Amino acid sequence: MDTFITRNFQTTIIQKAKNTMAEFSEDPELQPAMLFNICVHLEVCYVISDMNFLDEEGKAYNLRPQYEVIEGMPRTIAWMVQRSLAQEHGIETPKYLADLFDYKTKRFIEVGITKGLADDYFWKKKEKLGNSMELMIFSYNQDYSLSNESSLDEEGKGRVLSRLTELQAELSLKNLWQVLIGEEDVEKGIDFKLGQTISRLRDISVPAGFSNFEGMRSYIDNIDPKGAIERNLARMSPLVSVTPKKLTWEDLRPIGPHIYNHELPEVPYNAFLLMSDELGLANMTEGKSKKPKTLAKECLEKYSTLRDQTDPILIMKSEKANENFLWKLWRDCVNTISNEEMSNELQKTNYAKWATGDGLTYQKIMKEVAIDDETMCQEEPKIPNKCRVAAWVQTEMNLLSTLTSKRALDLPEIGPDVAPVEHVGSERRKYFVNEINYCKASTVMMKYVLFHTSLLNESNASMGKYKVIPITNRVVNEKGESFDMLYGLAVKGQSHLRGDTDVVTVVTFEFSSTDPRVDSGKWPKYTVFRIGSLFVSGREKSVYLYCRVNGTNKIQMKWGMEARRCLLQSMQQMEAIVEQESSIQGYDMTKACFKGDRVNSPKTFSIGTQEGKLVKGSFGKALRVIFTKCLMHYVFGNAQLEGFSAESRRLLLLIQALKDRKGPWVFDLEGMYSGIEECISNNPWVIQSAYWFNEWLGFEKEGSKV
Amino acid sequence: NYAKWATGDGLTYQKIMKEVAIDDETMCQEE
Amino acid sequence: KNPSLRMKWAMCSNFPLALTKGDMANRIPLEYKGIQLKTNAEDIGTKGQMCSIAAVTWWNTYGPIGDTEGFERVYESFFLRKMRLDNATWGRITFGPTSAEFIEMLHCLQGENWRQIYHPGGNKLTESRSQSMIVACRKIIRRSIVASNPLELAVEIANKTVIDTEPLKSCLAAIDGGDVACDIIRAALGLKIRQRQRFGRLELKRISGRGFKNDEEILIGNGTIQKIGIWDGEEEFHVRCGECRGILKKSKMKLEKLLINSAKKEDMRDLIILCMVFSQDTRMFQGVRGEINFLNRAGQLLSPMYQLQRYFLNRSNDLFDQWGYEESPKASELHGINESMNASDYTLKGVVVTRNVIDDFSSTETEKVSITKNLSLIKRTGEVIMGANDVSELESQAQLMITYDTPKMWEMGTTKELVQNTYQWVLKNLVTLKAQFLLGKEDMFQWDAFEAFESIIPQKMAGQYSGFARAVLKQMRDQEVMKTDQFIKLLPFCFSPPKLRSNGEPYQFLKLVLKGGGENFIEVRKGSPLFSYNPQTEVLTICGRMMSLKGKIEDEERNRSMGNAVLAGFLVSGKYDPDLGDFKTIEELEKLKPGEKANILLYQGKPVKVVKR
Amino acid sequence: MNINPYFLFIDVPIQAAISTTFPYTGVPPYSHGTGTGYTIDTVIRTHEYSNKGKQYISDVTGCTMVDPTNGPLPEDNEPSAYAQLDCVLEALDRMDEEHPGLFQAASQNAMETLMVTTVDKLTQGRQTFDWTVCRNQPAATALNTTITSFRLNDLNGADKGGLIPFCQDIIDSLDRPEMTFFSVKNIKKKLPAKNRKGFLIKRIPMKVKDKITKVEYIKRALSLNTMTKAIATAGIQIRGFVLVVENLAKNICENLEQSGLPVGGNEKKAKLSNAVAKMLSNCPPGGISMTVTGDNTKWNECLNPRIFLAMTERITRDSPIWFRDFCSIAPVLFSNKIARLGKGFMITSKTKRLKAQIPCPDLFSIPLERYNEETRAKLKKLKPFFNEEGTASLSPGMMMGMFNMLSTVLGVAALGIKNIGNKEYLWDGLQSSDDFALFVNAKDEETCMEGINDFYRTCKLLGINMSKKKSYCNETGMFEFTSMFYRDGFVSNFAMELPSFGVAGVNESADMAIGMTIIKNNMINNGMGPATAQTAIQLFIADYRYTYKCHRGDSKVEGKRMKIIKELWENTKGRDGLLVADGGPNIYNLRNLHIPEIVLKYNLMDPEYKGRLLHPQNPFVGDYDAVSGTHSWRTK
Amino acid sequence: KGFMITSKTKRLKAQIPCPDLFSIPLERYNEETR
Ligand SMILES: [Mg+2]
Ligand SMILES: [Mg+2]
Ligand SMILES: [Mg+2]
Repeated sequence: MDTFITRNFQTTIIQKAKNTMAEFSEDPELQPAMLFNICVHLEVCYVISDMNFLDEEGKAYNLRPQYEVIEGMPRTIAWMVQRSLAQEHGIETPKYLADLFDYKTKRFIEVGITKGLADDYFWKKKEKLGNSMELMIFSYNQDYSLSNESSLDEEGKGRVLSRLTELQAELSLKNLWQVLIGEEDVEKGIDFKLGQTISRLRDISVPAGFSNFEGMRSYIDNIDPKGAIERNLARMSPLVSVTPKKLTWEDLRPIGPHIYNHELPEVPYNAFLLMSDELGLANMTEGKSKKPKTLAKECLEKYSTLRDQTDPILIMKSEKANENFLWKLWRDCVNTISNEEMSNELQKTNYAKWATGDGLTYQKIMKEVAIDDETMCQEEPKIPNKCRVAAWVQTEMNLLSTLTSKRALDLPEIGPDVAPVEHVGSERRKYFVNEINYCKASTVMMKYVLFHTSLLNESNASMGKYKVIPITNRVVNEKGESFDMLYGLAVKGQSHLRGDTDVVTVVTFEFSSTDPRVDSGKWPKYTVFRIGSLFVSGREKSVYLYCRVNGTNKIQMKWGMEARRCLLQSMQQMEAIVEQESSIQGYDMTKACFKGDRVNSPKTFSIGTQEGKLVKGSFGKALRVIFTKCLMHYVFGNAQLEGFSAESRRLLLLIQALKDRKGPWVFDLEGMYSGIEECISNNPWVIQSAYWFNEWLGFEKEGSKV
Repeated sequence: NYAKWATGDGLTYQKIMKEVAIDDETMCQEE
Repeated sequence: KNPSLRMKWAMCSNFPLALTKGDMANRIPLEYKGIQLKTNAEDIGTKGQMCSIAAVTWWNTYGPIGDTEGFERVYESFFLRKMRLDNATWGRITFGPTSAEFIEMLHCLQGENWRQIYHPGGNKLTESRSQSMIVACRKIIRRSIVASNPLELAVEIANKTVIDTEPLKSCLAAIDGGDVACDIIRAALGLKIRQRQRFGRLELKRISGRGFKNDEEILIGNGTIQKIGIWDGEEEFHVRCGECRGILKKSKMKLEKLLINSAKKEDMRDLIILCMVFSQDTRMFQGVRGEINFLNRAGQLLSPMYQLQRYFLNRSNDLFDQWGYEESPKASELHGINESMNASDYTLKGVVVTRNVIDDFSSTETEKVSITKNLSLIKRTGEVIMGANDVSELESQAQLMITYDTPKMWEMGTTKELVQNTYQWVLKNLVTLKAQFLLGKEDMFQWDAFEAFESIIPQKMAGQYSGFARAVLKQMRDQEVMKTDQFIKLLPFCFSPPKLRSNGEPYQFLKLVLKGGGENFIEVRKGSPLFSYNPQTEVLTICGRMMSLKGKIEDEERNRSMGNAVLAGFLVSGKYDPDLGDFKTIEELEKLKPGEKANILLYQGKPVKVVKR
Repeated sequence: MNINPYFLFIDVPIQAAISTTFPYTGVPPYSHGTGTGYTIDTVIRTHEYSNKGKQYISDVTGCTMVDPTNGPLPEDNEPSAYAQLDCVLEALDRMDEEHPGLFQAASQNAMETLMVTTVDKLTQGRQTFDWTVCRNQPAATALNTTITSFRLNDLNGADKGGLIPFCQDIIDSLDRPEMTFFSVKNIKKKLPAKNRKGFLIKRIPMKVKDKITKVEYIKRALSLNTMTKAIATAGIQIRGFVLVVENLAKNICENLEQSGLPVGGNEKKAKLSNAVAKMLSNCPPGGISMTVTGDNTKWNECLNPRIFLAMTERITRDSPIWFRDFCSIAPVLFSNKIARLGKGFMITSKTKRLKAQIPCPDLFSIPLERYNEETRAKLKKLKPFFNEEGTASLSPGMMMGMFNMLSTVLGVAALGIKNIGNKEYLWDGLQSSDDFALFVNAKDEETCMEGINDFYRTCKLLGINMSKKKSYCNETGMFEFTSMFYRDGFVSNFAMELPSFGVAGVNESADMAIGMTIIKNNMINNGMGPATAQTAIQLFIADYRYTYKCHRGDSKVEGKRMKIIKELWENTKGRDGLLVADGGPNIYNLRNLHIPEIVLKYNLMDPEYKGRLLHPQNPFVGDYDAVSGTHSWRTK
Repeated sequence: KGFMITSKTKRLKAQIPCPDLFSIPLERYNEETR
């Protein structure tokens, strides 16, 4: 196809046809028949126009031709030339883009290539166009139909017919005559009519001041609107204004001051799993993958005292919780895990139905009965509580950014680096994983991801019963030892539906060494038992069991599984920082930022305050803080956090403009602040972010004066 | 279905196993 | 709506894959070594047989070997893409502010804030000898640059490098072509090279004038003071760059005349920019509005002239903008070029293209230059002609296999070729290594092979690994008989200075990790994907490349337990006594008081007991 | 020491520090604005911004219609839907002046593409409303159902293959006195139960011949349903015409330097840089150039379909009348649209522990005192526009993204005025439908603010409402456009759809290609960095090996297939040529993400392994680039 | 048989048998039964 097109047509015709076809077809190469038609049409047009010449007064021999070729050029310029000719010569502009313009009679010319016969395609073109432009019809077989006598003569006809004959013969003898398509099929559809309903609907879709659509059409087609915008702006009320104001540092006030109100409750912990208070029971292994039930069984065997504790020492109780139900559920989970069966089904399903609260679900009734029942009313929405800053969020940020002795990240390999960009990426990854491998946040993220993976895996055919899903992880220390860690056990409820959004109840019992009574305001959602004591390095630490009835769904399970993308998010943020640093220079600044070169010292960041004094740290500490921030943003994500993060960006950019001395201006600062502050109700991350923003804004204000 | 709720036959307390009833402190005898 | 989860569940099924019918479909065994590969089920109406993914694995492992002729013909586009990628040359990656063969690499070429220079290749095979020689010389220069006394390292590596089968010295002496790196190596080996001044890619041969470089403090566009040696006096040179040549007449901080011929557009641009930078024009000095702190691979700071050269090669528009313009005369031979190297009378100030052919200055001029310690070539007059700074930074793959028979270049491996070379060298010199070890001498740890090995040990843990290995070897030598396999395994790690903890004892380890982990680790007490040994068959499998160990092994180092050289300071005693407790972690072994006992698990099925000394 | 993350801003520019603040671009699992309450809120808001305009009763459907166009000018800074036709026409006329032949070229190109389009193209969209079942169904299913039901009604246009005959049938079906169709019903039929009664009631999706009247069909055709998995979906009767209207709008948009919606990847940064440089170069000597990062309030709720009908009329002025009529249909059908309000509300008895869902038709069947306060107010405001079928009338406003290209055209037309009253300022900008950046060059910041005020008022005149609570201004050289931060040449992204986790689920041969192509396109278009891309490759390889149980052959992993993979590892000499699915090593990196792994490893494959893998007679075989082999198997 | 205990808010009921009469705290009975 491309071979014949290349051979039988010169390069200019082929490229012009390709350009013409690419304007309306987005898959030019998938249909070469249209290319054949267009290139043949252009060749014919050149044949008509190339050889016929004219002169100044009347000589049909200077350089003036009597034909102007409007085809083969971009439609934007073709339309300009067509309109210019029509206006200059005092003739009407056809609604279609003509192929030629004849200067002897000053008439637009349409030329067609009929496979079947002329005088039939001629009348189809007449129907489509009408009396707007003359027609020249030439057929593959010797035949023609011209609407004028002074038009193309016999000499051009011979060349065009011979050009058609050669292509016809080649197509016949190269098996490509089956690919040919007539021009008619490209014009298919010009007889579009409007019925009686659509026309009437159109009549009542016109703006105010128009009776029917015909009046609107004529008004748009005939009225010159010059001066309308200024006419309407002159008579517009002055109260319609942006009211700009030059922003200053004194205009930037702390956001959400109510978080400093001590008459409010402090935000309680509400994440799915314990992050910094987690305690995992560790059992060395050889790295072989194990079934979750077997891992839990061996971990509980290693700690028999905790496993065999059959009496509850209640330390804390949630207001609406039943400690008996929770303890019996925990004992059922332990017994199920320790049994020799290969199934994680709970033995006491009837009891677990009520222990999890699944039996306390309202009963759907006929809408008619509810309509007659005057006591059935729509429930008021639950307004999120307004809480104040809690120190446990700061403590969580401090602890999760530290380095531990265990790493849960073991990623596969990639091909060797051959390009400098590949080496840049490899060095950046080396530094990132060196700083992030043993971060506590990494292990917490891996635990979350594995728990949600296990939760989703158990939703194939086990959504109608009660299962026990161990909370497990696999970690490795600097010495190469591998440990299986059991952080607790969760019982997964059962939704009779399978809609991907129906709530499934998960009761989680997580080990911890944290006394709930040290920070009472953090744990109102948890009921805590003291299940025993543990020895780690000769020190006895109390082991409590935090029990909580939470809920989720397949969508939330998938989101928690996807929580592993915090690693990629932190990698991208680090790359953005390093690329900003290297934009100032012309070379990569990864080593300079991290280790420091001879010319560049190791980059330092401001990481926090110690008694109101700024504290600096390395890029590794900043990386750990970035990773922890991403993980906490994901874990505590909700509508409030999404809104807060999307809205505080504008304030941050305004502060950046103030720092850069770009003279920022604002139109509604109080509106910005209200939009930001409407999201600070009870999300721990949002409240802590407001506190941190206020502190950093105070520091930026103090630094602006110096 | 309408007659079930119109006559009050649907507003009947549902029996549960004695174990959960014993464990539940909010289940008390009616005066 | 969950294809990933659905596929994960399906792969856990028994027979999820549809299997066709025929003789080949009937060549799959019903079950292989207890694994059911194809279902023996006759469907009622569909008659659809099923198989497990294990069936696909079995076919790939033991199935009939079908003909594989003409496969490359069918998938010719993919193989052309692979060939284009493999033959391409990579330039430099620049940060801050199109043929279909480039759109293929768009992911690796263009970033939001970075740009990678990429020269596509393909079927440039004829002159493989010179290309491979150039690549080898460039690699040798790069390796030797970062080492103290670069000249000695370069000469001792160039003598041990072979392209295909001919020694690099022969290639240099015979081909006579090459580039700056080839000339540097030629002079390093004592050969002769053509004499030309080098400024980056610019080759200059003076033909009239004189210069007397003087130290001065110049100001640049970005507003900094730089100490530069400026050249004064009217001088004229014949300049060349790739396929373009010209004549440059310059004076103090000014380019008077720059005649050139028509050539490759990129070559034209490089020649013209390098000519401006060499002219030391103040008009050029004022165009520097970024930061010039460019370094070299050695980590040192480029001299100001090369700083400007790199800056303006990266940012050419910053100079063509601040270079002015003029109108060239309408003479037929004479022309002018705009910023895009087109035909335009609106030409650059002092730059002019010409039709007449300028005779190439590369007349045979084989001389003997003197090379300094830092790879700087100097005439008999004492004027530096070329140096390491002028070597091109382009990187490519050689068309002929080059091998550098020296540990210094082992760093160019994949961290698995490096380990392979290190352990093969250890095995080859095993007898002499052990003989020297059994003398109270520890110089063996300083060998260049261990130098190369240390390049893949995590700098953070290299000292601890070395201390552990040295302690284990000392225990295996002095207080007890040695185990050959463990000695070989732990000898390379002994290089780095010991980093024993405050207690004075080494750090106990279970595995020793290397760069590019996941599978690149050495098990201290068990076989590893990188180092395994058969105690009975005397076979040392390094990366699956089994090598025999007959003779070197000893009769008495077979009955000895492997647990005598697994933890420093601990010696086996008793047996698997299940009273002390479970298999202790390394943390309790480190914390154990001297004279205490402990339990260890060498591998799956070999418990043992040890005692501290 | 107390760690404050925000202190990272003290050492890094905020543009670089907030890079990829959100690791996703899709709707989170919790920020779902779906339900009857949200739809009713949208209706109330849309009618609130147009309640000072004309109000009448539709003569076709009988609904209450509100026309804000050509209404009184706003007197405050609240969202305004009272666009003036004359101002829109003047803006479009100036746009045509600046770009001669652009309207005609776009009209001709769209018309020709329409003449070449086929009915099968109405299957590449998302879920679409189906009037036959009155439910959201995939585009292909809805198209087939409509074609069959039209055949039932003697409407044979889809068989011809062309889209124009199908659209002709679509608009002619609006005139049929009644429409017959095939409806799928869960018929509780008879079954011989095992019980004594022997009647096991059970359902089945049986197809039956249902019939509706002209008015019911017209209301169904103009209806848009609420989504649960854009909060509205349109039927098949509108997609055919919206396709051509959007094609025309895209033809216009791709030729405007201010349009920035089509752009994606490294050319979006190029667009931002070019705009900034162009505006800086044209600043008066000693003048000031400012940039407004702008947001539009109630963009969809304040744009009127009547204004878009006028836009299409003006653009297609010189086109043949048939194409003008074809183009007018989509805005005509959207100016008479009906909103379906969803499932309804839920009322419960706490004392009785009962619950029941009140459907949309029965919203007013109970006293409003039995709804909570907000819902009671919503229903009080909704009553005038409530049809007694569970639907509401939404004549004004654009529901959600349906005419994004045309809205971008209107915005760019607003940006093309450049001046008011021959004052001492000039404005330009970039438009991405509802997001925009404005640049103002003047002599001082005061005249720049005057120009910004004039632009705000002109936008109000055009029906566009700039957000004062979200837009702001600062000296040119730093701004944000479509979540992309620009600062002194450096460029960053606020959000990035990082690769999901798992495999495509086709087969181990195609999954590798799909994942590598995903990473490649992420680092091409979404601005993924080298380290991030390599980490993504590593994560994908981990997921691949986990899903297909194809860990390395030198690893220690137990399994049915791993047992044979280890034997293949032992037998093979060229282990670097084994595929990952065969336990071989992974050799993918940034440079070779576009090459199939079989082609990559061919030169390293063992002769026997490559013969067996590439066996043309293998019993397993029976976008992305892949090579057929034993790994290109099929699943039932 | 035993005694019937009930929860009104949860609308639950159960029959504590004779053996388990004292299994629950006596405060959960009424005055006469207690
Ligand atoms: Mg034509
Ligand atoms: Mg947008
Ligand atoms: Mg924006």
